Amino acid sequence: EAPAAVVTGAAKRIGRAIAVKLHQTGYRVVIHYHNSAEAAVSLADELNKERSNTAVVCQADLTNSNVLPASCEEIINSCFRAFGRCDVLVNNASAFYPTPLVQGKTVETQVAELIGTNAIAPFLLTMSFAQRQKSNLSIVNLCDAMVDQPCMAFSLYNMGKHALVGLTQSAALELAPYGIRVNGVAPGVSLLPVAMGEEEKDKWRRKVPLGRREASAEQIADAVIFLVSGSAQYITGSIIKVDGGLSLVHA
Amino acid sequence: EAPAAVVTGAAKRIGRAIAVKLHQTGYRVVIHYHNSAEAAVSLADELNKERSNTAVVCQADLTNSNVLPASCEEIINSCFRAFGRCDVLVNNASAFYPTPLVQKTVETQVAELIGTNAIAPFLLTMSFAQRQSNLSIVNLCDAMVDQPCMAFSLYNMGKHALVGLTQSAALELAPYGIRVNGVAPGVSLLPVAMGEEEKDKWRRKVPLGRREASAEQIADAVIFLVSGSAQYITGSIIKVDGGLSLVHA
Amino acid sequence: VPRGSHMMEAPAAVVTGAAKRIGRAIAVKLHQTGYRVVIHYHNSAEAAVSLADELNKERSNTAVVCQADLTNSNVLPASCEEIINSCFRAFGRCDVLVNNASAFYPTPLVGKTVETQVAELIGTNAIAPFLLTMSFAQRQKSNLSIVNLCDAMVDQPCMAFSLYNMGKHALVGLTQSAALELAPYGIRVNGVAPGVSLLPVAMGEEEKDKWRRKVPLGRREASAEQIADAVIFLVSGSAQYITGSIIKVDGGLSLVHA
Amino acid sequence: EAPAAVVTGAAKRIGRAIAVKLHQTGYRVVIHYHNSAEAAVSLADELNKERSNTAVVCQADLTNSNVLPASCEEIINSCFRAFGRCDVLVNNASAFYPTPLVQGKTVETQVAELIGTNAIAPFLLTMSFAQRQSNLSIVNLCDAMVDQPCMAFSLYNMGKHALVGLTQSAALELAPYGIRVNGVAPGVSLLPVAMGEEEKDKWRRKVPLGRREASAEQIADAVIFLVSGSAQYITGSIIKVDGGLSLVHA
Ligand SMILES: NC(=O)C1=CN([C@@H]2O[C@H](COP(=O)(O)OP(=O)(O)OC[C@H]3O[C@@H](n4cnc5c(N)ncnc54)[C@H](OP(=O)(O)O)[C@@H]3O)[C@@H](O)[C@H]2O)C=CC1
Ligand SMILES: NC(=O)C1=CN([C@@H]2O[C@H](COP(=O)(O)OP(=O)(O)OC[C@H]3O[C@@H](n4cnc5c(N)ncnc54)[C@H](OP(=O)(O)O)[C@@H]3O)[C@@H](O)[C@H]2O)C=CC1
Ligand SMILES: NC(=O)C1=CN([C@@H]2O[C@H](COP(=O)(O)OP(=O)(O)OC[C@H]3O[C@@H](n4cnc5c(N)ncnc54)[C@H](OP(=O)(O)O)[C@@H]3O)[C@@H](O)[C@H]2O)C=CC1
Ligand SMILES: NC(=O)C1=CN([C@@H]2O[C@H](COP(=O)(O)OP(=O)(O)OC[C@H]3O[C@@H](n4cnc5c(N)ncnc54)[C@H](OP(=O)(O)O)[C@@H]3O)[C@@H](O)[C@H]2O)C=CC1
Ligand SMILES: N=C(N)Nc1nc2c(Cl)cc(Cl)cc2[nH]1
Ligand SMILES: N=C(N)Nc1nc2c(Cl)cc(Cl)cc2[nH]1
Ligand SMILES: N=C(N)Nc1nc2c(Cl)cc(Cl)cc2[nH]1
Ligand SMILES: N=C(N)Nc1nc2c(Cl)cc(Cl)cc2[nH]1
Repeated sequence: EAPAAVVTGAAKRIGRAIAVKLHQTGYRVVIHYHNSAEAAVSLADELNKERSNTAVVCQADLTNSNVLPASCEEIINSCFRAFGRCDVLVNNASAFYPTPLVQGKTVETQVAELIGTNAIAPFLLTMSFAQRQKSNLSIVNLCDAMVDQPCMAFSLYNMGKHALVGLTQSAALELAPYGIRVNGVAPGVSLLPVAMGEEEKDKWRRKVPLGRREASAEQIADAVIFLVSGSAQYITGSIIKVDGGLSLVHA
Repeated sequence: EAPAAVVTGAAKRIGRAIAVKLHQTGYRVVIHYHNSAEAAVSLADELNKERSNTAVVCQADLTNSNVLPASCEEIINSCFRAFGRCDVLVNNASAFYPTPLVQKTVETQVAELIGTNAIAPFLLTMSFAQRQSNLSIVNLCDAMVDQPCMAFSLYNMGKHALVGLTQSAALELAPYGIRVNGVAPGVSLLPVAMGEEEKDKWRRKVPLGRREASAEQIADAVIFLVSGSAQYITGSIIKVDGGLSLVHA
Repeated sequence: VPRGSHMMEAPAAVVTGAAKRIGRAIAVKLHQTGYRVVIHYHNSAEAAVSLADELNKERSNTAVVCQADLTNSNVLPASCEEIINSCFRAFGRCDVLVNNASAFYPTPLVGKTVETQVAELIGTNAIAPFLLTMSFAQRQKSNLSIVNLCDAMVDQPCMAFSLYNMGKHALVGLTQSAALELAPYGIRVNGVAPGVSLLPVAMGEEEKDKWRRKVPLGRREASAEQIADAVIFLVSGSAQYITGSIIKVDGGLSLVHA
Repeated sequence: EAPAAVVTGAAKRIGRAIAVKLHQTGYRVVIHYHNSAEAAVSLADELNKERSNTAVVCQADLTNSNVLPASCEEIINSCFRAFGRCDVLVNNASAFYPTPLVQGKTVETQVAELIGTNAIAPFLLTMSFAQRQSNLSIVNLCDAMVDQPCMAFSLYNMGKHALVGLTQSAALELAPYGIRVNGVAPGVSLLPVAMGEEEKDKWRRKVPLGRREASAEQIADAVIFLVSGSAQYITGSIIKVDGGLSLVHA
């Protein structure tokens, strides 16, 4: 019978690409979403049309709060309720916006969203995933190849992504005895923000050595699929950059 | 007039040594503390005896919460209230304990470890910057975060976040002339609760002298980074670890 | 290129140090994937010829051997050009270069002269990869890539292995520099960094176990095939946006403190 | 009596600033040079005018060859010959020029010069320094930008990455002997002599902290810290002195 995966923030963009590629590889999938209900259900419908009873949706806010542990436990529970097992967790959901140090969401909200989605929710999901297995089990964290050459005024986002690197390493060490591998995929520029104009998109594209273009969502998903596959059975604690050389380019 | 520094978690151990060395170099100091009231006041007394009106205390919990931004603003404000300026911030305060992935409530663990090690440094950095010469921030990092202790996920997340803050803030505050750097101890003062046998197991791992760093040795690197000898240094993290991070399993 | 290269039908790869162990496993997996291969070797002539024979028995004239010493010297550039040349001679193209050959032995700071130590360790681990990379790039006449065999433990090195560690760090530098410079030609350059994989056959099991016990994921060394799996990924169509990346394949070893 | 230091490539630029600051701190100095004989002697004269018998020059080519071990042993010997001790080694000398992968110096020469000066000579000097053995330490001049390299500088980058490996390996191995090994990694400091004003300004404008290059003295200040009593627990560390340059994305 088929293994099952949870993908967070899977309604659109890179998370959808990961969900689709896992499903095409033979996984049953939980499509987690927050606000994108119509898109999430649309995706689940397409996947169920291909193979009945292979996709469910699960709504949760991954903002930090005193109930975030319960929400994370519930996402994992939803995989077990639907499919009776949970083999793979992909921590994809992410808030991304500037938080200038020097001078509209309050700073409290900023911290809760950016640190919650990028770091604390992955940690709590990792706890819940592990405790339900306390076979090819693994976790893949969506990192960021540019966190050592950060965008100006993105402190909280960068803190969150650096914390995610720390989680990837700490959890790899601690979960290795349970046979759970923990790895990361670090895009450079992939799908550009919906709000961004084409001229600004091209500015980013022209910086990439390998082809002067952003990664497709499928290219990111290809790295995730490698890491969950049997071809990566000895790999844990690794972060694979998928950035077209962007992080090698000086100012 | 004498420049002023805020040191978090400065009542004891490494934070105390930093406060003392900054004071000896000529700074007026805010000694932040959480629970160690007696030690904080005794330190302020000791420093004030050397030079009148050069040390104060400020109590605050740096656990993450919706009131933490206000608390951090008040820590910076305490420096301005006492000394009229704030030239240096040292983010030293830190919770440190294991948080196993397979298990205080988890939300308390998150609040304490990510609050003290990352979120409070960010909020303090924001408050410090909003006010603003030789201005700089020094973050107390950890040389061993890429080879972490088993079951310290939250602590390690907080310290990695602190590296990210050091880099992002260095970039963003450079236009204002505020340098932002880190000092990364390996093993320095070992936990008060740790038996000597276990302490010795750690000491034996250190290539340079088979001993932990004194608090003074960590403070020496902080002093360098705040000094005129480090005027072009920003976004750097200086390991002070006796080669410990070089030693394989 | 002499007629009968079948250059239109299949890609070709050079694997250095490919007679045994990890290099052999890489050559075998590339061959199994559909590549023709050059098996480079230095002293392991019987093993290299035997391997190429077995591959040719599977699919005729899909493997050749090329002997070269990769020690640094004033003839090393010519030796490296000849290795790349041998791929073009045999197969009419060279799509992949795997820099696997490596000398590995202690060189304490406090029988071989120091100059031999430098020549062997820096030659095999760094200079020969550089010269092979140059020859590979210049000869380009499409999924082209280079994979460099790095070392996951180069930031926590074995005691008294300074020259080896210097060589492996230089190889990281080459991976990054070549990724940037060759990207406009569509050549990707990546690395695979084992931790502990196949240990010396001669090493006592009791010593092997000292290393195995350090590995979080399964308390075992990687197989050569597990290392080769990462090389296969990097050369594949599933890695077409990946350049300048080094994939650790170490079972968590590099995460373990002293 | 005064400790002694060897500074490689000390006749000009950053190595000169390092030698001066060491001398000002009370060290006797060996000013190594290769081509810059007049400058080396000029510096030695200035330092000896300040304190008699505290500075000597030593000529050596640090290009890789089968006699490079002997040359490095001789540089260390020169310090013992002059001063009777050698407490500090600063590996500063460095070749720096492009070596494109795709097409008057042969590739053999390019390898020998770039890998020799930046990596192999530091290793051999480290070996000789250790073998010939207060507060002993080695400082390696690294490069803050080696993970975001200039186009077509592969051999230089290989050399500087090897130098990081040496710094780490030698710190581990020499720690039981009380020898610390550290590095200082400039970003942009003194710009190339050949570079015109427009190009120099292009590079200056990239640096977040002050939109200027490091002075040689700023680089020297970090070397001084690393050899000082204020760094006695520091080994295997590389201090970036780059004004934030390495933090700036494309
Ligand atoms: N795109 C790129 O170029 C790059 C991406 N990455 C990383 O790759 C991953 C995927 O990137 P991308 O597809 O662009 O991501 P998006 O910005 O599209 O975000 C993915 C999803 O995150 C979910 N999310 C946001 N906030 C919350 C919240 N508070 N609670 C729960 N879910 C939330 C949203 O779900 P919903 O819509 O249902 O509300 C959103 O659709 C992210 O981790 C990202 O940081 C890294 C570098 C570059
Ligand atoms: N000691 C070592 O070997 C190492 C230390 N470091 C780093 O160096 C720094 C100093 O280390 P060390 O002196 O051992 O630190 P301690 O563990 O002694 O903690 C320093 C102070 O942090 C304060 N603190 C703890 N929790 C809170 C909280 N919730 N709110 C506010 N303040 C709080 C405490 O103040 P109070 O007592 O007043 O309650 C405590 O005295 C830390 O950042 C640490 O992570 C890094 C690696 C190794
Ligand atoms: N095995 C492990 O645990 C680890 C391996 N690695 C790396 O992975 C790669 C493969 O490892 P492994 O299979 O153990 O390597 P080996 O030690 O088996 O060496 C591979 C081959 O290198 C060739 N070689 C050595 N010296 C020279 C020379 N002077 N000129 C030409 N070729 C030479 C030899 O060819 P011949 O026999 O024909 O003379 C040898 O078979 C290496 O790059 C290694 O550093 C990294 C970390 C750990
Ligand atoms: N300047 C900068 O912006 C940066 C410098 N650095 C590093 O800092 C250090 C100092 O930089 P800088 O002052 O610019 O260095 P230079 O480029 O000025 O070189 C210093 C000295 O190296 C010596 N040298 C060169 N080739 C050889 C050789 N074959 N044998 C012996 N000595 C040789 C020369 O001695 P002579 O003149 O006597 O022949 C030269 O004066 C170097 O390691 C450099 O890589 C790193 C990043 C940036
Ligand atoms: N959640 C996200 N959209 N994260 C994210 N999106 C990113 C983009 Cl469009 C570019 C870079 Cl350089 C980093 C990015 N991180
Ligand atoms: N707040 C603290 N005491 N932090 C801290 N303390 C530490 C100790 Cl005694 C050892 C290591 Cl390796 C890391 C440490 N981090
Ligand atoms: N050429 C080699 N055999 N390289 C090599 N072999 C290695 C082994 Cl057997 C263990 C570790 Cl830690 C590193 C190694 N590097
Ligand atoms: N020997 C040298 N001059 N080395 C050297 N010089 C350098 C300069 Cl003027 C800039 C950068 Cl980014 C790196 C450099 N490395």
